[PDB]
Amino acid sequence: PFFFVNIFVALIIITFQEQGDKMMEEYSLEKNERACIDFAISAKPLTR
Amino acid sequence: ESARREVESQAQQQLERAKHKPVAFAVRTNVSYCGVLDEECPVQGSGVNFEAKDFLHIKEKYSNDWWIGRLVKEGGDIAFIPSPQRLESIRLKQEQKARRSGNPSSLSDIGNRRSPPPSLAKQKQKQAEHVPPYDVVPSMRPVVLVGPSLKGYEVTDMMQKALFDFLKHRFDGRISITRVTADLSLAKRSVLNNPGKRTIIERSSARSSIAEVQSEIERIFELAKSLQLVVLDADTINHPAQLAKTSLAPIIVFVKVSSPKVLQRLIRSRGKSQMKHLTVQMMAYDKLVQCPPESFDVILDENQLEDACEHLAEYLEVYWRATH
Amino acid sequence: VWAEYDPAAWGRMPYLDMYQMLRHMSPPLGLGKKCPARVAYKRLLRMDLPVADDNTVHFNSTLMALIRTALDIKIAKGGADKQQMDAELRKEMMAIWPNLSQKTLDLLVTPHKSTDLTVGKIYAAMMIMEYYRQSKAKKLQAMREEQDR
Amino acid sequence: GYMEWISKAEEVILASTFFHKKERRMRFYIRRMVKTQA
Amino acid sequence: EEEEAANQKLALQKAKEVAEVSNQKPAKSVWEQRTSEMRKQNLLAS
Repeated sequence: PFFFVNIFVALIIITFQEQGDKMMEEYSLEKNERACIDFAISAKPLTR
Repeated sequence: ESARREVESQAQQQLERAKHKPVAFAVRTNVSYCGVLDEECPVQGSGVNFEAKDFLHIKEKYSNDWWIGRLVKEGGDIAFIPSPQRLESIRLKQEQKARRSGNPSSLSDIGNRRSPPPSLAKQKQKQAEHVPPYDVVPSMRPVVLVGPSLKGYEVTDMMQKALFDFLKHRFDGRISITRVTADLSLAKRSVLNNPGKRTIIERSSARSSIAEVQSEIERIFELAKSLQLVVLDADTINHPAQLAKTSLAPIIVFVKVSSPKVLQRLIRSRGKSQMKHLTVQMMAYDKLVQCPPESFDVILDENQLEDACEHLAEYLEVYWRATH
Repeated sequence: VWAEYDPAAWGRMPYLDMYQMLRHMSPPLGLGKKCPARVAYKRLLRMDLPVADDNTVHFNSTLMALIRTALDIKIAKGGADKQQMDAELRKEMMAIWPNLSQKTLDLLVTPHKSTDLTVGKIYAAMMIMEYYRQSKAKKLQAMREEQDR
Repeated sequence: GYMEWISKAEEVILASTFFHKKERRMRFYIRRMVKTQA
Repeated sequence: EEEEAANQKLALQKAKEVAEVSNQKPAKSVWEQRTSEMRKQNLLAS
């Protein structure tokens, strides 16, 4: 209950495959930069 | 002219009938010269474009200027090699195309000091060393494999005997094994005409070990002429430069551990006996590593027995295809 | 914060208020209220935002370079490499966002004209003038301390 | 890997327990058997 | 990776003696991708 159960939870966590994306491997950086520039895409100033 | 064509056909006929005859002996080159670009060859279009550090195998007799030789490359055809006197003649032709070769410089000094060429401008001088263009080497290379640290001890001796076993078993009937119990690093050729020719002279070198070492050199030559490859179990030489300038010029095999951290524990696996000599065992290891890899012929840098076993197997397999 | 400075929040702010802005903000995106002036100008020099004719800077264009300078995205150290990397970045976004309008791409990735007056150029000049003024001030002091003997 | 190297090299050269030479060869032969896949 | 690198490096050095006669990778997990990114970012500080 304590050790082996936590082994299963750890093994699935460590080896969880990324959800699809079809493996383009044409883009260079990705990582945090992919999401950060996307925020710059849809950025709307707050309106009073 | 009919004379040149007649000797062209006679040489071609001689080459054809000598294609299946035994090899006489081999020579050593130290200059990058091509024998296909020289117009003085008896047959044009069948020269040899061989660089330095190369093997040539001469079989038959032509003249005092040219010889019929073959390359140790695979597929190499029968070509013509210049004689040592011919190379000396063509060596003199190398620096004659220059503006000046002797003492009189051409620094805006024309018609003032004619300076006819004395004996200094010929090959008579510069005889302090006078390395010959050709050296006598065994037909096929003796196999000298150097231990990772130092031969004569348990850990090193275990390294070669395993390889000694495989070369004897897999290649039985075509490989001869010989052990050089005595020294082999005293192979000199330009020391004296005959140091210690007789054992009754009671000279310093006559009663020394040089006489037996000198006699061991030609035994390796004898094993080479009978077409079987030979190895050397020399227990004294531990560095490439120790047996590199000699007339043997053999194939050097390296067995090494990847890291000294592995070697020290491998030495520990033998027992307390090697702990006394462990200190001298380590300085003898890193010295060989500091030697450039290009000095060695083949490198066994890996770990497993079987893959290292096949590494030397295919290498001399090239050497057997190459010289056949 | 950006909407707070401009209550109307049209999307354009004077370049002068940017220097006051980045100090209020915390690092890494901001500079911090304790940031030295010289370090602040050094980041602005790498940020390289063009300035509009009304002396204002766009919200989206400013946001990109602050992301650009903080994550070191395709940042060359200078020269023609800047144009090559910007063109490579433009292609990647078009490959990732095919529906991105060209005006938005030119608004986010500004095409660099040599005539354009950038924020970096403005801060480069004042630092040079400050350095020249300080160098002249030191020279006048130098020729004075050496003359009192 | 090198520990495996010397083991076969020691195997070749070697080819009360000390008193009986037939015991020394016998322990040599049984040593072969244990590593067999069977 | 080491046995692959040692394999290619050996067969190239082996090919020198032979000169006279004459990639597979499974997709990395989310844990490994982020871990590699965090390694570079922390090593960037130096």
